[PDB]
Amino acid sequence: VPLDGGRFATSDLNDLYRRVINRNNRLKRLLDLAAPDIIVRNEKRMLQEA
Amino acid sequence: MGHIELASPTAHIWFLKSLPSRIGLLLDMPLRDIERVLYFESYVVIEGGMTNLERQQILTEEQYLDALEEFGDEFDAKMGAEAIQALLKSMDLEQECEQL
Amino acid sequence: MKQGLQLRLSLAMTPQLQQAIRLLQLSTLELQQELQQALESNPLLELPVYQGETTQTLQDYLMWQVELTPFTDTDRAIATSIVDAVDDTGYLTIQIEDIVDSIGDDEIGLEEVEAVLKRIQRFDPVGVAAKDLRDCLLIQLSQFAKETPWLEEARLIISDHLDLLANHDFRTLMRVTRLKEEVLKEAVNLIQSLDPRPGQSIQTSEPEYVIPDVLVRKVSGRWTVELNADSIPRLKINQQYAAMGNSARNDADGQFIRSNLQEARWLIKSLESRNDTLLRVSRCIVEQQQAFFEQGEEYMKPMVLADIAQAVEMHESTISRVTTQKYLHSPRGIFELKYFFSSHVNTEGGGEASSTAIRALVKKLIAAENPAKPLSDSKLTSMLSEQGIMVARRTVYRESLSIPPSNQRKQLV
Amino acid sequence: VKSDDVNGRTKMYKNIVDGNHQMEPGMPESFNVLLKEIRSLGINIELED
Amino acid sequence: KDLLKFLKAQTKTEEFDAIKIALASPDMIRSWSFGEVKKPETINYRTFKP
Amino acid sequence: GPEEITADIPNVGEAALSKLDESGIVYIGAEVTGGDILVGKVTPKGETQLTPEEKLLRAIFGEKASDVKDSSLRVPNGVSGTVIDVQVFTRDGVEKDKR
DNA sequence: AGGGCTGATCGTGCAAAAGTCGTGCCAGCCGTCT
DNA sequence: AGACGGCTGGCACGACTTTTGCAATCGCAGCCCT
Repeated sequence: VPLDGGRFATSDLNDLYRRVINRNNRLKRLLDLAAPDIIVRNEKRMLQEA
Repeated sequence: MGHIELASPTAHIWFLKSLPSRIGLLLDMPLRDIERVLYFESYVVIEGGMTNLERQQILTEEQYLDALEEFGDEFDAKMGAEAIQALLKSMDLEQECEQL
Repeated sequence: MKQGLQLRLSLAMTPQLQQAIRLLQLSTLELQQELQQALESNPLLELPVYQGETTQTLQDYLMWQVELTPFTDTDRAIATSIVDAVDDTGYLTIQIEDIVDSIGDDEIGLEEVEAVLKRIQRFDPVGVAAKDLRDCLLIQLSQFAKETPWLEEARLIISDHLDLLANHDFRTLMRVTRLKEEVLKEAVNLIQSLDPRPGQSIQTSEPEYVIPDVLVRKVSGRWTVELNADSIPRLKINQQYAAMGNSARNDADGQFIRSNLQEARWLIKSLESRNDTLLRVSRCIVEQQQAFFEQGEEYMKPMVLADIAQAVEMHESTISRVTTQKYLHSPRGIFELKYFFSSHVNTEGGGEASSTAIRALVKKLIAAENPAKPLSDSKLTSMLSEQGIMVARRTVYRESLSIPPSNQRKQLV
Repeated sequence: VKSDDVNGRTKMYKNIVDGNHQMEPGMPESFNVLLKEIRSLGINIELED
Repeated sequence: KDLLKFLKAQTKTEEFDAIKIALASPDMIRSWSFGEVKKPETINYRTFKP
Repeated sequence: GPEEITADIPNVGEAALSKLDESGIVYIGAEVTGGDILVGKVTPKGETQLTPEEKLLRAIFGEKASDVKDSSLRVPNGVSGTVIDVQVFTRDGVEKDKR
């Protein structure tokens, strides 16, 4: 549902999913090129919260 | 619908958040202890009756390491909710329900 | 004392700084965005408007028409297949033989496909599933009553003099079709008024999308372009983010995070380079302008990018692509920083620079160009000479301005 | 009829044109939507027969 | 496809009585969804494509 | 492409333009019923290639090439009347001022 | 018991070849006027 | 009625640009190869 024609301006859970997509990316980022044991220390908590 | 693998675990926020937390009883963990486990602070002894730390017991990181030194890998202790993931993966009703 | 090229003499960015500055050479909005996503490290680097109106766009109208039209299962399937591959203008993209092949039925034949295409053409708008060109024109003419005059000659022009009118060969049309001189013009006009590309009429809504990367504003008549400051990417370092990186206490991960902070500081230099260059050089470019656009496009000359870089005075004439892949918006609209650069079009008459000014002079000449043709290379070149630029027929641009030759521009009045 | 039916809306409009007077129940889209919302949250959505 | 049954294939409904409500398994999660998401991108401002 | 009030509506009925000005405005004192065009802008669209079909279309009819899409304003549906008075405000530096 | 060799770390230029633009301007052609 | 005109652009050559295409030596000393 774009507002002014240019920007979609999505809201809420998808927007939350946006941040979750970060975590979804971060999970992939945790999957490779990050130490999941060392990373999920503060990452997994924010992951559960989000 | 799409999906996501979610390498960092995410137990259902609905699951055990309610006052009648079924998980908090199946693991029998304290509600504050459960909150710490979700907050990745509990470091509770994950499992194993052979190790000195109980299969379901809040294990200090020093205590968990000491028990690991004592009995090899028998000491398992996770701070995050994966502790609860095991605590329910281990919480058994197979003929245990009749005993209860 | 004096100087000498030979003496005991006491540099150039390599690898890491190369990709860094490339982030400036790359566009910051998207080209740098992919790399920023590819980073995947340095964790210490941070009523309701809802409306769901489902427009049909006349495709659902066609579906309701076929469903409401009396049709069999095979007839409905053929009509749906005909309606499926329709171009925007309204002419069928594929052929009837392709439709028969996609049907994959031996019983499905060219005759049934033709009947279905005629029935579809027997629906709004004129010339549905045109496939062949001017089918909209032929359908409109057939729909037009015979009481209309010049209709016979109009149909003759549309059916087989389609190339004759396409070449605007009015003399040849009169000589071949044997239509009356200066009277076949009325028939040609009647053929012209037949809703060509009527199907394109249905398509009228396109989304708006313009990214102002330096939005100069002139509602007040003049304003700082702001370099689209909010949209400018900016990573954030956080102390708690450093603490969480320490939570990633792995020594190899720690070294990785440290080197990542190093490369991220380098990239910070790159983005600052892009922004400061496209800020200072852009202020220099807008210095020629006063109160937003001063004299429209007639305000600049062939721009020396090396000159702007030497104005930045650090990578002096060390050219790059940072202002490139970045566009400044102004009262007229969005114009690139590459467009902030310019090229030499004026050739004599104290002219050696700026293609936009000469093109604007040509545009003013087109406001008074020749009627039988776009302003002839004599006409346009003489207009440019009156501007003193003297672009010559070498710039006379006419074929480049989508303007064909002179005599082909002669047409019936 | 007076609800979110799309494919039933078209069928009913065609029938009203043809004078058939028939509506097809099927299953509401909002039903599958709520099922998804269940699947969207932490619970599988599965309906038995 | 015969182009007469594939079109007819889309429109179908079951009685669907005895609707049940039960828990979840990750294999079923994989089966129900069609793909897994990893990037936070939703829509672009360059060419307006998925 | 900028949408400008030029009253140049491609693939349009002539009677609609009967009330418009060269500016595209309607002269003060007109009558209005239905969805009568009110302020007619034309939003230019993406340019086309050589496009032999579109090339032939521009050769035969031309001047539109579907380049301008209807960005026009029209009278409301179920609201009719007589135009009492008008006004306009353009961003400074834009000097259309046709009507 | 003696050698080697190793790489932790070492970022805002500018130039190379190459093109591309400026600019004109020669060959052809058809509208014309012859 | 065949040659002018001016269009055209192809044909050609210099002048501004301009992306790219180049990462290392330090630092001991210890561990590994001899």
